[PDB]
Amino acid sequence: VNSFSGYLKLTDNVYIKNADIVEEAKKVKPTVVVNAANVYLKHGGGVAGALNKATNNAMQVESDDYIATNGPLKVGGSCVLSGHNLAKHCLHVVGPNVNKGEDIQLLKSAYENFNQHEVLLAPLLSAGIFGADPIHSLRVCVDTVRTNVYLAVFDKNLYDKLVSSFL
Ligand SMILES: O=C1CCCN1Nc1ncncc1-c1ncccc1F
Ligand SMILES: [Br-]
Repeated sequence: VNSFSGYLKLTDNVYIKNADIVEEAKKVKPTVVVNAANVYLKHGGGVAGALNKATNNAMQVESDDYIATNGPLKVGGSCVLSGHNLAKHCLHVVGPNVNKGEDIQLLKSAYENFNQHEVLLAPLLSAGIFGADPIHSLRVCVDTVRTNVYLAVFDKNLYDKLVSSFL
């Protein structure tokens, strides 16, 4: 038993809610919140901008030190950093950004990072301003992640479309 509330059960291990991941994190304080990162950990907009804003830019400061030490992530890769006031840890995961022309096949690799954590609060990778088909992203999630994932989808119309079209 865990403390996530109001989620719809899609599969054995995947749950979904129409909610802002920031507000879900502030409520649950999960062990892991997933950020929809880019390879430079530049958290300007989308989910990343929203999470970073809710940390008062502490996420960005920490990320800048990470990049200065380690260099950029790979598309499809991840790193674990602090969750600041939102969660114990933040798993920064880089899905492919179709609006940058990146290879959507890397989306499966991106979701594989979730399997290193028993439970996660996550956004829909590569959707939104990353330009991929959100129905496809949800399909890849369900077919790749084996650990327990609570998906927060902020856009109400999208949430409704995702539930109604789920196979
Ligand atoms: O709705 C969707 C589908 C894909 C990404 N996305 N956005 C979010 N998803 C979960 N929580 C928060 C946001 C969010 N909220 C405010 C500003 C920006 C944001 F990205
Ligand atoms: Br977005």
